Amino acid sequence: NLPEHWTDMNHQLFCMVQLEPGQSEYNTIKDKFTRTCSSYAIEKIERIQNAFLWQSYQVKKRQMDIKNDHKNNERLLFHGTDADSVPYVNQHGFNRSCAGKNAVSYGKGTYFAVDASYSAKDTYSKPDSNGRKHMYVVRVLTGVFTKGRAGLVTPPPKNPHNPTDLFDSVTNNTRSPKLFVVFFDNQAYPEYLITFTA
Amino acid sequence: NLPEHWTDMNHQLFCMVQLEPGQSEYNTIKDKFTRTCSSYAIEKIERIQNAFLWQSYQVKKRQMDIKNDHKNNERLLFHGTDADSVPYVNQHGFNRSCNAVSYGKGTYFAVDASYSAKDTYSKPDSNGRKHMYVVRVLTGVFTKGRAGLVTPPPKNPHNPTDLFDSVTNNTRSPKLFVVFFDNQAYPEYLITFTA
Ligand SMILES: NC(=O)c1ccc(OCC2CCCCC2)cc1
Repeated sequence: NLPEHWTDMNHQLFCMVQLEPGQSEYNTIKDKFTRTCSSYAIEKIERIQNAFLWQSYQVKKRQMDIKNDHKNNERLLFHGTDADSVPYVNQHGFNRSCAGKNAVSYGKGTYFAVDASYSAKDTYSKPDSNGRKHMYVVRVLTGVFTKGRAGLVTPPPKNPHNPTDLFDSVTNNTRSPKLFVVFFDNQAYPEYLITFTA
Repeated sequence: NLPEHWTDMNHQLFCMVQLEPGQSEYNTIKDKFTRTCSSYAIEKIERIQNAFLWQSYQVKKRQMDIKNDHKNNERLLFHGTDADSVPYVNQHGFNRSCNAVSYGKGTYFAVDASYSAKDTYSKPDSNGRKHMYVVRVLTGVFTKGRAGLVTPPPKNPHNPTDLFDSVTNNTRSPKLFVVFFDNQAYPEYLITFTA
C-alpha cells in the first residue's frame, strides 16, 4: 500500500527522510523552489513518510478520480508555515480550523501556492529564532475548481439547483491559478519539508 | 468492501434505502430511538449507503484500532439537524465548519436520542417533520472538552501531537461526544419523526 521507494520504517507509521543533493528526487524539488525563490538557499529537504495520512489521501484521490472520470485531479503546490506548526502538519496534515485568514481571501480553507515565492513570504514561512523558514511541497486534490469567494466554508456547488454536487477546490483566477483553497481533511498530503534561509 | 446488510445499488455509489417496518434492522434502529423518544411518531427510517464516506470512515477506524491497540473505538450516537442540512450530511457526512460549542468547535453527537430530539437540533420544518441521524462515531480514547478547542487535547503535554480521539462533557458518564476531523463519523440511518 505504501510507495515502494519509501525507506523501510519497520512497523513505525511515520519517518522524516533527509534527501541527498544530486539525487533526482532532491534536485526536482530544489529546481521547483528555485524557479521563483533563487534569492533563498535550501538547508535541507525531507521526504515525509506518514502512513496514515498517505492512506486517507490516496482513498480521497481514488474517489475524486472516479467521480471526475479523469486523473488530472492532483497538483504539486507549496505551503509556507511557522516552525510551531511543523510537528502538527508532519503528523496530522493541514487543518482548515487552524488556517490564517489570507491577505486575499477566496474562502475559509487551507491555502496552497503554485509559486514557492508566495509561500516564501515571512507572513507564511515565518523565520524561527535561528532564521530557518519552513515550506511544504504538497500533493493537493485540486480537481475541478472555480474562482473562490471570502464567505466560502466549503467549495461552491457547480449547479445552484444541486447544492451538494461541489467543486473540489477554489482558486484566485481560473485562467491563471496561483493559489488553491481546500476545505476538507485528507485533500492534501505533505510530501516534502523544505528548510531554507536567506 | 460494502457491508453484507446493504442492498444492491446497480453499480452506483450512493443510495438512501427506506427500511421495511417490522424487519430486524428497522426494529433494532427503532428500539434505540424509542429507548428515550417513545413519545414521538416515526414516519420512516432510511439506511444511508454512501460508498465513499464508508470507505474513508473504515480507513480511519482501521488506523484508530492500530493506534489504540484495541477495537473498542466505535459508539452509536445520535445527531439532530435541520431539513436543509440533510442532503449535505447524506452525501458528505459531518463538517465542523458548518448552537452552543461549549466542549469545542467540532461536530456534536448525543448518547440519548431525546437530546438530539430537541427542536434546537432536529429543527421542525413546516409540517413538524424532524430529522435525526444514527451515527457510527470513532470516539476512541476521550477526555473532557472545553470551549475553543479546534482539535482534541494531547494525552500528555510532553507529546503535543499524540491526541485524544474525541472529547465529552463527562468522562465517567458521557452524554455527548465531539469529533474534530472529517470521516470520524458515518451517518448510518436517518430517522424522520414528529413530536
Ligand atoms: N446535533 C445534536 O444532536 C447535538 C447537538 C448538541 C449537543 O450538545 C451540545 C450542548 C452544548 C452545551 C452543553 C450541553 C450540550 C448534542 C447533540
